[PDB]
Amino acid sequence: VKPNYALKFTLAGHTKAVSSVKFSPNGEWLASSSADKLIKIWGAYDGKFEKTISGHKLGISDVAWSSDSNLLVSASDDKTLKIWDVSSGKCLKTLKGHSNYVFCCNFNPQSNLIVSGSFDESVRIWDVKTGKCLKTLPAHSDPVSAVHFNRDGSLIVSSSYDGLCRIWDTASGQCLKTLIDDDNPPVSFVKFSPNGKYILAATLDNTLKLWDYSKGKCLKTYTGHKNEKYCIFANFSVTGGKWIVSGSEDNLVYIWNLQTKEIVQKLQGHTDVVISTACHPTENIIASAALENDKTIKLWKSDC
Amino acid sequence: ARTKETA
Ligand SMILES: *NCCc1c[nH]c2ccc(O)cc12
Repeated sequence: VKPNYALKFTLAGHTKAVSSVKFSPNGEWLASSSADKLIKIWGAYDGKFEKTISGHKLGISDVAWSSDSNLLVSASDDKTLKIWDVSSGKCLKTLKGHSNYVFCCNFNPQSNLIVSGSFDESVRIWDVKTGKCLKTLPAHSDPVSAVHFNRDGSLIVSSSYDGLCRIWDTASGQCLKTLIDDDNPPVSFVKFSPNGKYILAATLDNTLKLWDYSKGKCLKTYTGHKNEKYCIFANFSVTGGKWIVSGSEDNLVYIWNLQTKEIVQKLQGHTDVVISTACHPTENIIASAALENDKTIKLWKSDC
Repeated sequence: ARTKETA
């Protein structure tokens, strides 16, 4: 079986390249971040523009939802993160401590902590309520491309241009594991699987890999797309068929069968690199976002 | 930002 993703909506509004798109856990909203220094909120089902959230002084590389869909955290070249109350648009906290661009961010499952990665080669853990930095991990020897908490928040995974994925104990800050395969390309993205058993890692040699991080073993390789330059997000699609989803530098969205690793669909329509994709939590809906020559977000829907 | 950032 293969999906039948078809283009339903194209979302115009950002004035520069879009950097990240994320569906709210409650399925109601899509959040987008951009090099235009703005966050935009859109209806998840109709793509209807809701509002603009502003305040960063420079471009934004990432945005992430709290698990109750009430807050966003954003990571900016202005070297801050900002915590936003989505309903009011208010900047609750500005998180200051990184010494270079902030590239990536996430809440933990119980949304009392934020994790961030930076061009300063550190991973930082922040208290959501106080907005204060709790820990600085000297994590990598090159910019940190992605950070993610596991299912219970006890672990953080980080990836870096240094070629490593590292697993950190949230409580102690101890490095518990370093993962690398037989070559050492920059690692451009990582996240834990929905069941928390695997990490999905992108490297800038046109490759996605599914790792059992506790065994330290590469279980699956996904290839066929183009990824040698940009930090492109990748997703687990779990609402219908079990897919891997990624953007690509050939301006397509790629969809793989997770088990078989075969390409099952390519989505055409963007006019520039697809930097970010997101999968809706309950409906078979993909959001995709593209770089400076395109500036749009597309919503795609499948029967399976 | 991510939108032009390379290694
Ligand atoms: N993405 C900008 C180019 C690059 C690559 N590695 C880096 C480390 C530090 C820094 O300020 C820029 C940079």
